[PDB]
Amino acid sequence: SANHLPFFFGNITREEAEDYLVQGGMSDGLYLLRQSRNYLGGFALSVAHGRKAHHYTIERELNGTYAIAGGRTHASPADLCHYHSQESDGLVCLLKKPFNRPQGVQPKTGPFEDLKENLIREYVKQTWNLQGQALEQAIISQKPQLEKLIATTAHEKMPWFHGKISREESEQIVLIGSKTNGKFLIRARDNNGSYALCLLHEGKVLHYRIDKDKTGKLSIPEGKKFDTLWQLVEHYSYKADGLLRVLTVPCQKIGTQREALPMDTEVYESPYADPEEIRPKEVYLDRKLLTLEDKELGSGNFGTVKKGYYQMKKVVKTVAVKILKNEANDPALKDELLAEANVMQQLDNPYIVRMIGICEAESWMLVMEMAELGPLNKYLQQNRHVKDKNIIELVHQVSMGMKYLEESNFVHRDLAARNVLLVTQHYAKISDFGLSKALRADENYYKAQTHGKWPVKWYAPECINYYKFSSKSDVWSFGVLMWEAFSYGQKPYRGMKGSEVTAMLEKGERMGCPAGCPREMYDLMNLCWTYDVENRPGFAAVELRLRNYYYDVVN
Ligand SMILES: Nc1ncnc2c1ncn2[C@@H]1O[C@H](COP(=O)(O)OP(=O)(O)NP(=O)(O)O)[C@@H](O)[C@H]1O
Ligand SMILES: [Mg+2]
Repeated sequence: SANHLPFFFGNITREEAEDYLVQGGMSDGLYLLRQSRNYLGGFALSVAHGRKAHHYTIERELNGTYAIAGGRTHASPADLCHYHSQESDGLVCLLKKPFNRPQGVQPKTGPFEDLKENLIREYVKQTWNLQGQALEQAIISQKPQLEKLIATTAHEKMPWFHGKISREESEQIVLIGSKTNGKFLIRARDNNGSYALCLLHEGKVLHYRIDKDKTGKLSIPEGKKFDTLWQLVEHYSYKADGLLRVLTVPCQKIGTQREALPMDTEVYESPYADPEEIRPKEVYLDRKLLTLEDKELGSGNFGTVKKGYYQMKKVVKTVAVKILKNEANDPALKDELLAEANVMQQLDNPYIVRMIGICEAESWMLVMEMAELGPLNKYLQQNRHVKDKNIIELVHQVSMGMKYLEESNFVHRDLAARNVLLVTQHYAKISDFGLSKALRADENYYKAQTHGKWPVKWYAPECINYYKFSSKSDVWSFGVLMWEAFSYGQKPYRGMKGSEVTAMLEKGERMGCPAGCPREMYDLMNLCWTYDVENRPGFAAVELRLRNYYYDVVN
């Protein structure tokens, strides 16, 4: 633990950390330690330097040691802080003075904080009935939004809320069993916003009154005003204030739309998630069950896309249909195309455009999930109001879908913003994975310009030079895609030619940091753009680095 450290704050936010740093003066080398906001038992170090706050993720190693950016192992957070007081390996400056928790501030750790993870998990399971991987993938992407949502549930279902019990009943419930200091319950004093907070202190029960303001706010006599019992308990679990002590363990109760959340959409789960829905016996879909609309959604190098409708046993599924060119009809391409289509149909993840099946009719047809808001680059160019935090959320879902493709030994080959489609403004899906290989794309597609875009601008050096496509080269493309996202749909390597791009990269030169792009996101782009394939991270490391930054900045 880090609880004994007087400059350790527990699970506070990044902005609360920064507010403490300003409270302490903002002198260079002023620092504090806190908990990583990821349920991974890690830490975060917040440092003042040049009127700015610098945040670093401290991860727990398998052996129980600690390290920053896969670097030097340290025995404990205290040992890590001791080390960085004399040498800064990658840190902005050395650590000179700790900012101790102000008088009256305890670490934001404890039972209330501990319940959050199980509460979010339970909330997903009962709101969306998700299980296994669909459930895990929902929590990973949506943890910040889910944390906000559990804070709005009715206090009546909370373990520390005992309802209409009497003062004598509450006295007896708080006293029973081990007399842990801070053991508490909240009970209703009446139906009109009147409550009692019962707290255990040195074997005695303290009965505090919580009253509702004319303003609808809840507080104890002369104490801070809160909107909910959730906020009240959260604050009192680390700031004693009026109370003789912080709240600790709840007493056991007697007994024992273009803004929708990804899981609020039909496409989040596979159509065949319903056991009543019977999955086709192969990659082949029945042309008789498919109806296409006349108007095109768009087109590209490999074909034209239309909106369609696929008749299933218990519903009409809206689909997007890519009709391959005449070139795809060549008997020489058939086996490779069917082989890749089988592998594409195996992929099941919320953050990919699932390939439902194929139709060999008037032309070859790829039946896919609909992502109606269209491509990421065009959307951002048309909606510059989209916040940096919303962009982090979308690129993080892309990193999740890419980790899944990598785990599945699937190489995308054309990972770019044009191939990231939006279901909602908070829900991105990777499209056209492995299409260029399935269709045996020509040298003129890779080297030259097609539809106003230069595909080589997304290729790792070993792809252009040695034609070696791998999950590591997809990592490179992800860095270019991150740059596109942060540039609100701008084209990469402005006005350059493939020859000019290749030679620039050989020199170790890279694209610049987009306006308003965080330093840590530009550092991630630079890591993806590692020339050497062996030193370049895989998607597991990219997703975790992105996840950690996302959880630290969003709410
Ligand atoms: N599953 C889908 N759902 C909704 N719209 C889609 C889907 N797939 C493709 N589209 C639309 O069709 C447009 C063109 O798609 P596409 O044929 O893949 O070209 P591209 O990816 O922009 N360039 P290219 O590398 O040549 O394929 C996209 O920009 C979307 O508007
Ligand atoms: Mg595409």
